[PDB]
Amino acid sequence: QLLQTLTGHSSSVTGVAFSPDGQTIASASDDKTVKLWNRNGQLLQTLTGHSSSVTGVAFSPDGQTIASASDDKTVKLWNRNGQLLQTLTGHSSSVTGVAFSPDGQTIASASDDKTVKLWNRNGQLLQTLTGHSSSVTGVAFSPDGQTIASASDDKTVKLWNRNGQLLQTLTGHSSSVTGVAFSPDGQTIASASDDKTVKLWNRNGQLLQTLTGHSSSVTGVAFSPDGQTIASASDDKTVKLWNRNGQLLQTLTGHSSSVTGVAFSPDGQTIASASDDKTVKLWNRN
Ligand SMILES: [Cl-]
Ligand SMILES: [Cl-]
Ligand SMILES: [Cl-]
Ligand SMILES: [Cl-]
Repeated sequence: QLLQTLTGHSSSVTGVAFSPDGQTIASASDDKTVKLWNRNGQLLQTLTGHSSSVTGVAFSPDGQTIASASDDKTVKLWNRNGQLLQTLTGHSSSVTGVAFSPDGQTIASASDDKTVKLWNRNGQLLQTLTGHSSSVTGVAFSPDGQTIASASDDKTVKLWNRNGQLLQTLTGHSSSVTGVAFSPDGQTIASASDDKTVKLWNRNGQLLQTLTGHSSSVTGVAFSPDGQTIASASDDKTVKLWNRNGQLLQTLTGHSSSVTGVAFSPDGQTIASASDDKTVKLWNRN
């Protein structure tokens, strides 16, 4: 059920994240800003500095660092006062996503330059993971931090260890993979794809399930904190909720354009969805 609509961005909203305490929402947007919101929907700050569209946003687990990915080829790190701390340069094309390791001391970035780059918390470039043959669209850490998952326009998910050694390539999607997520218990990987499906995989690389129902590209996927519910965002303007057995639970309609990402609150009580209609919408579990 729709709880709140966050209006303020002047262009498409490309991503959304909850602060670790769940009291602050961060939105990324094509208007070159990240915005920080409260639960009532009141805008708190606007983070300016990127020279192009912002494609993703993430909080460090301690809640003290905000990372933003941008088409200007950089990741920028900010404090909770909206002040710029650092700019991570190195990617040769647009940065499409960013994520913090579970211990918060390593940062992974995905780029259209076909690589994932691993960075220390304080900006040092650690590794460049090469293997994808097209743009990398998203990245995620396993909750034990021992594995990294990367989604790519080359239609695969790749699984890496923290040395940057490629462990698995997940093959099955018919078009670009747009996002990837680990289940909280780490046993399940979910992938979203332009082929209109979500696919569920085990860490041994085996296809478990294909979640069908969306009528356009699936742009993102997320696991509830308890691991029992899957949320999918789609260019068909909806968010869909599924169970671990692939059954469609319910469909969240309300956005007037494509939904670009989705996230659960840390406490599992709220779903946030970002849309090309320039808003973030907050939903309850019912
Ligand atoms: Cl726009
Ligand atoms: Cl490419
Ligand atoms: Cl870690
Ligand atoms: Cl939950």
